[PDB]
Amino acid sequence: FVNQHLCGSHLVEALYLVCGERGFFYTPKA
Amino acid sequence: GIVEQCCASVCSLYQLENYCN
Ligand SMILES: [Cu+2]
Repeated sequence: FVNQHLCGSHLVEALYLVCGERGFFYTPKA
Repeated sequence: GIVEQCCASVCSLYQLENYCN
């Protein structure tokens, strides 16, 4: 696998692919 | 955090696994 530059919605897509049915939390900074 | 690192820098799929439930 390779390193990733992922901003905005592209990071959400990556988390979805990585976690699948386990689900995930998307937790940006304040 | 990860949202920030992945965008301002880079991150790996293995680092993202840390956010799965
Ligand atoms: Cu885009």
